[PDB]
Amino acid sequence: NSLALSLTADQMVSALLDAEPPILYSEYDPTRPFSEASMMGLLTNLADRELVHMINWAKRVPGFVDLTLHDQVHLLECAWLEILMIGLVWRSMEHPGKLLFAPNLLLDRNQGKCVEGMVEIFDMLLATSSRFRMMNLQGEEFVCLKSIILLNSGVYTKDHIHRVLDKITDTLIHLMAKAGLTLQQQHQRLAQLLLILSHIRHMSNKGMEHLYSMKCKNVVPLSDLLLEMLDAHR
Amino acid sequence: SLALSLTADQMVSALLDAEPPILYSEYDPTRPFSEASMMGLLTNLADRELVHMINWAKRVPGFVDLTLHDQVHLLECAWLEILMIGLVWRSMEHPGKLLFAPNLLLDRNQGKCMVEIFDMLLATSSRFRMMNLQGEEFVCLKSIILLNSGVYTTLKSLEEKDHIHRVLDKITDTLIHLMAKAGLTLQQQHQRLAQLLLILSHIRHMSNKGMEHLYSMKCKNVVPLSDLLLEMLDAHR
Amino acid sequence: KILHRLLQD
Amino acid sequence: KHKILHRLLQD
Ligand SMILES: Oc1ccc(C(=C2Cc3ccccc3C2)c2ccc(O)cc2)cc1
Ligand SMILES: Oc1ccc(C(=C2Cc3ccccc3C2)c2ccc(O)cc2)cc1
Repeated sequence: NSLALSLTADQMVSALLDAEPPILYSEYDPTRPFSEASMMGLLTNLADRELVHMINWAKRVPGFVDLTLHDQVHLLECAWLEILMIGLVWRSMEHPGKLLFAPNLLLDRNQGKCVEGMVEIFDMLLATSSRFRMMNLQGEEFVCLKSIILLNSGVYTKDHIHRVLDKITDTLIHLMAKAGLTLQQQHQRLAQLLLILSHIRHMSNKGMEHLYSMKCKNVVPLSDLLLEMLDAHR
Repeated sequence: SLALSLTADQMVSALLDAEPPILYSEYDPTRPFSEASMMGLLTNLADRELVHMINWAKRVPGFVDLTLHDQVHLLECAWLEILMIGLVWRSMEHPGKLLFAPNLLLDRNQGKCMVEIFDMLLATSSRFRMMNLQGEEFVCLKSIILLNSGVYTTLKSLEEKDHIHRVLDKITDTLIHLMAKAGLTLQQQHQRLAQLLLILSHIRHMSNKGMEHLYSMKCKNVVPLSDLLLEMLDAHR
Repeated sequence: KILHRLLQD
Repeated sequence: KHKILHRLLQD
């Protein structure tokens, strides 16, 4: 029996907020990257450090440590780029037309043109951030969505995870009712939030192909960890 | 604009009446199988399904209120997802098999090189079976894929997305109405709604992987793609 | 494009 | 196969 299913809605919100990874910085050099080598070098270094926090974040997601070690590996391998991207979209929310990869690293789509194939994913991330802003997405909602991605993206690659996934749904509805939304507004916003997860999956799939292409180019050195995260997607 | 004035029951009836037919393939069990003809059978089948899918889309409430340029984009983005969820729904009562056509059942053992996509479709199918997905719910999910899958990819082309979002909200209302009429408590309605929409994330994943396999099959120059499929596949450059 | 004219048909 | 993730998930 899992401790995760005995938590209340508030306890679930508190546990997820306390597990949040910090916002990491990029290199403090103030040249704006317009090279593919300089831009992908800073993003890869950034993502490599973020992955170490993601792994320890996931262990604090309720119900995650009840899974086998293999199941934990599988879910993280499938979801890692989705989790990085929804985090990027979240903190870029208050910077319209900009992507805040780090507080000292904001990229516009004019820089995304410096890599073939990047500007297309750039615009999808931009539109996702604008969608979050127009919906007035809250932090308590964001961490529920990020946890759903971790648990759902690799389920059918199971009774326990679906029970935890239902628990997070109750938590999302709890936050909306707490915010004074009517019954009709609650289920509509629930649907609007979860349909964005389809687009987050789409962006990750396109991003994964972009990283595989960068690996074959062999100019940007990838860490062994990012290499194994990338190799997991066949 | 008719779609926004429709009731939940009128919405369900409109979607059910617009359902495309289930087509047959050219499969012959006496004819020796291979690795090129079987995909040739599926390619020929998808190409004829696309013609019905287009006519189905124009009967989806709200779709024809969009401009031709937006209708093209939504179909170009969602066509493989829509084919796949139709296949998954078609295969609910055939566990361990995919019912591409009434005369073409395939298990995992056939399907050769593709097996990863096959297993994913098999899992979504058993997922629908476990949830006891209803036909009224399926036609809603399929219409959601059409309007949502390409909605996040000018001047006043923002008012076009506002109409799509409102119609999408209308489909969500219809889904809740179906579950409430089935006797589901309010908590069950929200949980089932979440469960159904999370499957759409997996359906998008299977489509992205299918597009890569079809692009590879094209560059192998063995299996000939039809003129429409070539253009539909080319949209995902 | 094939899809365009089938839609306006 | 020995992934780095296996080690990092233990602690
Ligand atoms: O080695 C890498 C691993 C992940 C990334 C990130 C991507 C984000 C992105 C946007 C457009 C095209 C490709 C990509 C990848 C990414 C980086 C940081 C972050 O917070 C979110 C995503 C880039 C390099
Ligand atoms: O040229 C083609 C276009 C689409 C397909 C379909 C796929 C379904 C499927 C299953 C396993 C591996 C690949 C694929 C693709 C597919 C065909 C019919 C249908 O109703 C649904 C999907 C196959 C060939």
